[PDB]
Amino acid sequence: MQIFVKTLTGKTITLEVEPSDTIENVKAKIQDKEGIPPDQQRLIFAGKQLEDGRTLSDYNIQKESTLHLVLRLRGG
Amino acid sequence: MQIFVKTLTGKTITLEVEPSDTIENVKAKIQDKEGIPPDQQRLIFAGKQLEDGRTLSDYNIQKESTLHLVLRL
Amino acid sequence: MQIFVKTLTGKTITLEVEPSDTIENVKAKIQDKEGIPPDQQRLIFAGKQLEDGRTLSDYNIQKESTLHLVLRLRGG
Amino acid sequence: MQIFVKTLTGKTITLEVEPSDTIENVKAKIQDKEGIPPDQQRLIFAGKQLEDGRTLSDYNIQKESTLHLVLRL
Repeated sequence: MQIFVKTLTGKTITLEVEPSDTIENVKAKIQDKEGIPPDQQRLIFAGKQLEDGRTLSDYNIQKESTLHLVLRLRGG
Repeated sequence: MQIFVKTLTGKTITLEVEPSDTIENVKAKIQDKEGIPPDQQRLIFAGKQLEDGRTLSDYNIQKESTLHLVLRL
Repeated sequence: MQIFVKTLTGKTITLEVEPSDTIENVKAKIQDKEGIPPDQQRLIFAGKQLEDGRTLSDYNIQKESTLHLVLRLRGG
Repeated sequence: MQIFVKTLTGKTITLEVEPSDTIENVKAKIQDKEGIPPDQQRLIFAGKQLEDGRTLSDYNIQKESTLHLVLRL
């Protein structure tokens, strides 16, 4: 399956995933493609901040869906 | 000074605010028009998540700046 | 010419540049490849934080050089 | 509590410090062993630039955390 992850700038990252892939797995793929730590990553879908332990299928994220990458830095 | 906020539905609402207003203060104004409690809200600006304690000016939120309201649960 | 930009994670971004390319031009290429705003980008080379208006040749950045991408968020 | 700092030369030096110490306070200790003034220093940790006002604990700098000292000019 294939989903898209959009960055502030507008860059779109395309990832090959499975409906059962957790958000944790996706953050791992984002660290591979963006060099950003899963702890620093924040994923948004339909205005909801996703939880790492839930799978894409748990959030009804279908083929071609777009997620938004937000940054969460410990203290700044 | 008025700022904008893209809400959960996607509809942009307008908020009145001062350069000096903790994000917590802003979330409270968003609870008035939206119903969602501050601790249950998450504000984003310039691609990052804003802390409840920091002030609107600490992030350099200007004139007609637009924020994104997401649901953290 | 070709230089490398390393991220915290260890990801390496490869960019085609010219010795006369400013740091500003490189940050532009990083926004293209990483979706991160030049204002949020901080470039390091040899332990020195580079200035956007200077060219690579001004910092003796040769072929294959490695720069480190650091983040600078306004207030956090 | 002791923290590490990769200096300009690349040599890692060791600093004694408290969970509560503004970054400014840390830069001062780095000026002692390095010679570079605080305003002329730039500290990085977990890929980001740390602010002079924020405290070492606000960034969750623990046990044997390692920072990078760069020259901002």
